[PDB]
Amino acid sequence: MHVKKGDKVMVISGKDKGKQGTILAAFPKKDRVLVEGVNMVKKHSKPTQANPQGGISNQEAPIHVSNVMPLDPKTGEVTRVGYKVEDGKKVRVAKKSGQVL
Amino acid sequence: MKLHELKPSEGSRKTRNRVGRGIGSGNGKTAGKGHKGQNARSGGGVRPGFEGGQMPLFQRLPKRGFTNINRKEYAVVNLDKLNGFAEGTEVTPELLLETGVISKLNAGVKILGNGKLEKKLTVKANKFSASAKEAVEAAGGTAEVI
Amino acid sequence: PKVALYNQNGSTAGDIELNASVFGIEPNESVVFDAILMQRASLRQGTHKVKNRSEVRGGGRKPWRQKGTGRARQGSIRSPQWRGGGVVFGPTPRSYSYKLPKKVRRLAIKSVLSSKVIDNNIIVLEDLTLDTAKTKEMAAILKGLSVEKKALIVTADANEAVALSARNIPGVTVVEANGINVLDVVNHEKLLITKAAVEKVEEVL
RNA sequence: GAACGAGGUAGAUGAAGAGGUCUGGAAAGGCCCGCCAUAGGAGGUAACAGCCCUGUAGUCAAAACUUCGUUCGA
RNA sequence: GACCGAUAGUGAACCAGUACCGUGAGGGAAAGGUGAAAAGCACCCCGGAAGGGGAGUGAAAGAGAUCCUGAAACCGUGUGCCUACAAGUAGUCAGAGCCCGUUAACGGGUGAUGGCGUGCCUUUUGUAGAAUGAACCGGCGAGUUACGAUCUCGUGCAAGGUU
RNA sequence: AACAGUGGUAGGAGAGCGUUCUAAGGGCUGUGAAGCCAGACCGGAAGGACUGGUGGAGCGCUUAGAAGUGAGAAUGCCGGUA
Repeated sequence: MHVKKGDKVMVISGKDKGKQGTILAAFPKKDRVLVEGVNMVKKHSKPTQANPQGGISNQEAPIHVSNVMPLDPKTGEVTRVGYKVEDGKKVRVAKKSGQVL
Repeated sequence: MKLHELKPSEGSRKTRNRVGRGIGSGNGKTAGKGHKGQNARSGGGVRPGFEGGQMPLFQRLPKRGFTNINRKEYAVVNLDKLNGFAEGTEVTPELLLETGVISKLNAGVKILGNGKLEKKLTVKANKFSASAKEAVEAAGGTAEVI
Repeated sequence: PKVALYNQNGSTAGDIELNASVFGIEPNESVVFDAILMQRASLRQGTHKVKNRSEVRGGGRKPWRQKGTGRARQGSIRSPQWRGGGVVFGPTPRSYSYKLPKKVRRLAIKSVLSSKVIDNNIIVLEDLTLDTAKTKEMAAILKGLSVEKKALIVTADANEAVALSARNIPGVTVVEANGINVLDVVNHEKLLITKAAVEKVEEVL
């Protein structure tokens, strides 16, 4: 997908609209993307093996990649993505900007 | 006229007769075929000449004569068709074909004696009738046999 | 048959005389209808086959004896009233086209063109030259020519560059001067013609 | 029994709006505004998307096998 | 694709030529759908559990594992009216009483009582028939197409029409 | 307007109603479509609206075409339940 693990991204649709977040997950098997601070589900938790706790765990939940584009690192608005090569390895270059990633 | 106001020619469209659907239309339970007949069952037709075992008409009637492989059916044309061509012109079977007066030359062109002709022609045809010859000689044309 | 001539940028010129035998004929509604129905049926391909009783992978044996059994008398397990299948008089693969006389089809196409003339949706665009296949140029051309609904453009020689550009619109298509039909003419409700194709179709008819 | 052009088998590049606002759980929906289009095929995108993504039109790409066109007698 | 949308469409959308049956050749099924995301029920009470009741998630819990929607047969629970001197193809129409009040209109439900009145279909000269068929509910299930012919109708040309 | 007529099996003819697709034009829909459930509404008929509840995404209308187009019975077939 156009997004990668470890990217600063911006979300479009859903209840969470127009909020910043970082990426620490990726699911290319299902185009499924977990962003920080979005889809704030509250999972019911039983004790886990020898862990003696019982409660509701409030944690992240992943969203679809089609609702996420990354931002321009220069101007800061959400921008479209293009592909370009730079001295051997190809690089991810956002549209309407010359900067990479 | 656009498509969303399509009108056919009235009387040029007829609804299909869906037999054996309900009783209000008629042709209901029996589907318009009566009762218990031989014709009333599927594939129940009789042979088209067959009349109940009674020895049919074509069998009761005898046979007639032959036909021959040699049969010269001549292309018929009467004198009235000759009036279309102009005065003093030459007519040939090929020009007859191009004018389309005869659609098939086949065994041969033959003029026949119906119609009034008052024109001078040079007619080239394989066979003539005697009335045709006297008519063209009365008109002043020349009937020569190809 | 005296439609005014228009230029590329919406400018108008002297009007063009048109063939009376082609464009002034009183149209025949029934003939136009039948010509519509003709190729309307001809476009469909009618591929549909459903398995008749004799070819449904089974049947074969008699399920049980005729007499001495409380069940009704019954043939093969694959049978019309039987659940497993075997349909009777289903759709069959077949052709849905026929043919009409040359005189009838030429009369129909003359009728529809003349009808377009008499309701005045014909706009003639002589020498339709575009140096690039970009779409927004002919979009601005059409906005200047003031067409909003669907349309049809006929240009014979410039087709190689116009056809890429104008194919962008779903409701708008180019046609060659040869390929004039009835559905495309009636449906597109606004016939764009060039004078070269005018004379070409004129001598064709 | 050579080298040459075009295909095939992996692929790459590829324009345009989180536009404002309303309902809504979620806008691809409604209203008011723009842009691309050789690309308005299609699918997915919390509901009906050309401009969200995969893509699509074009434009390219083969280390290795494979298929087609130019060389070696009266 | 003027083809089907899960009794359809391949037998087979689902671990199907499987399960199963047959000694063997062979025959040959049924069985799709939570949610956008499992975020799939932490915790409390009853209980051995199952199952429930709460609390929580969701837009929905009647959405909680055949889990979209959930018709009918069938089976229950409260009830407004009526019913233990009446025999009744079980209706219809008169009809008092009682209860209710509507897509407001010479309204709705129930009906003590009176008159008349032997189901449906098929096949028959003739059926309430003691002739036949149906336990019920739901789904499926029978005159089409091809190629010719003929007739009518309507179109285009017309002594020509036509590929 | 007047006159006359209007039982009905096999049958024959004419008018139609409805369903699924397909084009044409029009529009309806999360401010809740299809479907389901309930009403004391409308037409001569097949049927068709309106208002509630459920339901949670597709569907009418206009005109024409094409049909796997209309079930109560076949000791019909399958599923469910008496």
